Amino acid sequence: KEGYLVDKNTGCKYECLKLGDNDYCLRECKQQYGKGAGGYCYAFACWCTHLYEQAIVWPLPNKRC
Amino acid sequence: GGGGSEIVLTQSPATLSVSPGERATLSCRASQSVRSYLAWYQQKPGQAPRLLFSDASNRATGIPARFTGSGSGTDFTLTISSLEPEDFAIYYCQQYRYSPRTFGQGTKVEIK
Amino acid sequence: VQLVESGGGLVQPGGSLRLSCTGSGFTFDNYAMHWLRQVPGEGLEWVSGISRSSGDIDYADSVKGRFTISRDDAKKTLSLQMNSLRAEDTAVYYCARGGVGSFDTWGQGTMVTVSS
Repeated sequence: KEGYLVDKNTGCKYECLKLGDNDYCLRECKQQYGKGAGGYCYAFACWCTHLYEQAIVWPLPNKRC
Repeated sequence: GGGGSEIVLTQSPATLSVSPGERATLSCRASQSVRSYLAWYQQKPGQAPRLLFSDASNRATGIPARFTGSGSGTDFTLTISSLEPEDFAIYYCQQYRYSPRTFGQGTKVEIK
Repeated sequence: VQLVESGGGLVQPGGSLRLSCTGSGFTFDNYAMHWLRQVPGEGLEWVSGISRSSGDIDYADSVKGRFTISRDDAKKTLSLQMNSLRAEDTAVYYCARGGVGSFDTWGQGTMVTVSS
C-alpha cells in the first residue's frame, strides 16, 4: 500500500522541496519502512510506496502537528 | 526559464464592493485541476500576508468560522458570511499540486 | 511563534547581499523553511526553501544558480545568499514557515533594492 510518511512523535508529515522524484523522500521512506519501500514528493510531502499492509502512515491518533 | 508551464490562477472579481454584515463571495479558478491543494492568504496594507486556509477548506489557526473555503479541481470559492470591517483586505489564492507553486493576482475587498 | 528577518538594503546590479532569518516560539528543527518575495504593489512569488536536516533544497527558476539557501538549527536561523543581482530582485523578502504546501507563518519583511 501507500501513504504519507509520518513523524511518530509529532504526528506531522515530512515536507519536501523537489516535487515528483525526490531522493530525500526515497531515503526517509526507506529509513522508516524498510529498503523495499519507495517514495516521492507529493503536494510537497513525502508519499511512501510499496508498503506492507500493516505499515503505520499518516494520520496518527491525537498526535496533531 | 525552464520551459515548463505554470498553473494559472484567475481570481475574480479583481475588486469586490461590500458593506459590513453582507456576504462576500471570492472565486479562484485554476487552469487545470489542482485537486484540493489550494491555500488562501490575507494581506492588509503595509502588512505581511497571513495564512487563511491551508487547503481548499481547512481554516488556519486563529481564523473565525465566518470564513469558509470550498471547491476542488479548478473552481474554488472563499465566502465571508458576515463581513467585519477588519476583513477589508486583499485576498490571494495559491496552488501546491504542481511546481512551481503559483499565486492568483488577488481580489481587493473594499467597502461599498 | 515569530519570524524575524534582516540584512536587506541597497545594492548595485551584479552585487551580493546575504539575508538572515531567526525563528522563535517553536522547534526550528522540525520545520521546512522558505524565502518568498513581493514587488511593491504586485503579487507573491516563492523563491527558495529547505527541509528538515537540510536534506532537500530547491529554488525558483528565475533565481537558480544565483541564490543559495541554508540553515543552522543550533542557532535557529535561515540564510539566503544573493548573488549576481538584477532589477527583478527588487522586492520585500519574506522568511516563512512551511506548512506542507502552504506557508503558515511569515516574518515582517526586509526590503532589497537593486538599481539601476
